[PDB]
Amino acid sequence: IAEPAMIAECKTRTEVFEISRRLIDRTNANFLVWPPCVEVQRCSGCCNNRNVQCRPTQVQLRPVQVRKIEIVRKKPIFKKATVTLEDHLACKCET
Amino acid sequence: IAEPAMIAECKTRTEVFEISRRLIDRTNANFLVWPPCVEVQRCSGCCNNRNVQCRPTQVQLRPVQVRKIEIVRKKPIFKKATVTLEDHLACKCET
DNA sequence: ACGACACGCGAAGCG
DNA sequence: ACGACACGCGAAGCG
Ligand SMILES: [Mg+2]
Ligand SMILES: [Mg+2]
Ligand code: NA
Ligand code: NA
Repeated sequence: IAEPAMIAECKTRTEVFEISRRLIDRTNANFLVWPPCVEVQRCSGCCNNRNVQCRPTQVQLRPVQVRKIEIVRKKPIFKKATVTLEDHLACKCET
Repeated sequence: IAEPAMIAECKTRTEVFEISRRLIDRTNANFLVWPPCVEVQRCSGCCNNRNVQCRPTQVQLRPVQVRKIEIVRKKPIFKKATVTLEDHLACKCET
């Protein structure tokens, strides 16, 4: 049996977000962070036509604590950093 | 409160797949298809290090019936086409 | 490829 | 930036 294809509608789905070291610290390179990636909610899917794109209508800022190791003369200094994630809460087909 | 960040592990998640008109018919252009996009399952996420990538271990072929209109001298001929989707069923960090 | 259907919505049917 | 911890796993603690 071949089922009718169903449209991937415009809505929030779980996507993989890579945590940017650049945003943790832009002025020093001597560090590691964990974890490297987290789940976020993002608007995806396809609208009726190509005059409209699937865009977020409301977004939820979400801070998360990542583990950080600064390497100083080959020894680790343990720190914590806060990364502010953005979740999409709702989407509509737009413009 | 800032919760500990949790790793987006290597596993299957729902992704948006655009249905390729090219695969429906490579030798004629005078047609439309519906729907334009469907949900599929795909391996995503991040492994421990960069010597390994998150790859599928088993995949499930899934045929779906899409609606097709061939436009012939400005009139529509209704047809059905079968698109074979590929779902990822399982993933592991690899190579 | 230039936004049928008594209409509006979706070789459709219902109201 | 060159794959601590009595070890192995994960300024850790448990077995
Ligand atoms: Mg009637
Ligand atoms: Mg001990
Ligand atoms: Na009609
Ligand atoms: Na230890």
